[PDB]
Amino acid sequence: EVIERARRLLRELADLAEERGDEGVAAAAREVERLVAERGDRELAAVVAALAAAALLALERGDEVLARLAAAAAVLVAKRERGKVAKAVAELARLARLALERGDEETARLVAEVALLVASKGDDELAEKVAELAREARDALEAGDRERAREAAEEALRVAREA
Amino acid sequence: EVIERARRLLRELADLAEERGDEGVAAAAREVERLVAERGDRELAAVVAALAAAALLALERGDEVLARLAAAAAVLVAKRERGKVAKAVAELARLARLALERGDEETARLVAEVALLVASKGDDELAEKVAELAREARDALEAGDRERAREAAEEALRVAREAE
Repeated sequence: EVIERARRLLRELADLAEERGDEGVAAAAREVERLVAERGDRELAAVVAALAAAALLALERGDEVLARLAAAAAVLVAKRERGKVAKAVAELARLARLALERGDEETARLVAEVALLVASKGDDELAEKVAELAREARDALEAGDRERAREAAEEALRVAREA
Repeated sequence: EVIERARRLLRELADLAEERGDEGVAAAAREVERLVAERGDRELAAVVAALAAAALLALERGDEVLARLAAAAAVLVAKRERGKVAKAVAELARLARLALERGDEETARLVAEVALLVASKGDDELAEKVAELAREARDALEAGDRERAREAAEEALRVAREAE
C-alpha cells in the first residue's frame, strides 16, 4: 500500500511535470517509480512518497527550486546514492538555500537544475566537477558577489547538461 | 559520516523552526535527531537527511505546510511507525494537499501541524479520532465549506496538542 501510494504520487508528478514542460523532473519521477518498484521497500517507499508529494505540491505552485530539489532527493534515495554524487547534491542543496536567503532566485533555480541532473546521471567525475563549481559559487554568495555566483552556477549547468 | 550529516540538518531545522515560532517542528527535529544518534543507522540517516533538507528548504521558501509534512515524514521514518498513526499522517497529508489546491491555505496549515503532532505522539487512539475529524474536514472541502473545514481542522489540532 505504501509502495502503491508512492508510485501513485510519482505518476502525478510525471504527469504534472510533462504538462508544465519540466521534462527533467518527469524523467526523474519515472525513473524513481521504477526504482521503488524493483526495491520493494516499505520504508524507502514512504520516504519517496513524502519527497514526491513535496515535488508535486511545489510544481503545482510553480516552485521549480523546491520541485527539482525534492525530485533530486527522491533520485538520491531511490538510487541509494551514497557517495560523491550524494555529497555533491547535498552541497548544491546547501548552496541553493544560501541563494534563497540571499534573495538570489536566479542561481537558486540554476542550482536546483544542476542537483537534479547530477542526481539522475550519478557519475562521480561529474559530481566532483560540479562540487568544485558549487564551492566557488558558495563563496561568491557569502561575499555578496551575486554575479560570479550565477556564472559558477551556469557553468555547473552546462557541464551537467553535456554529461 | 551520513549520521553526523543528518544530525547537523536536524539541528539547523530545529534552530530555524524555533526562530519562526514553529515549536512543533523544532520539537520533532530534536526527537528525530536523538533517534538518529541512538539508532546509529546509516540508511535511516540518509533518508532522514533527505526529509530534513526538504523541510529546511520549505521553511526557507516560506511553506509551513511542506515544512511540517516533511517533518512528520521524518518522525514516521525515525520512529518506524507503520500503523494507525502512519495511515493518519498519510490521510492528513492528502488533506493538506487538497486544501492547498482548493485555495484554503489556512486549513492546510492547521492540518499540517496535526500530522506532525500525530506522528510525534504515536497514539493509535489519537490517530483514530483525528482520522474522523480529517474526513469531516475533507467533506467540507469537497463541498466548498471552508469554514467547517477550518473548524474541523482546529478541532483536530486541539485534540492533538492536548493528547499526551
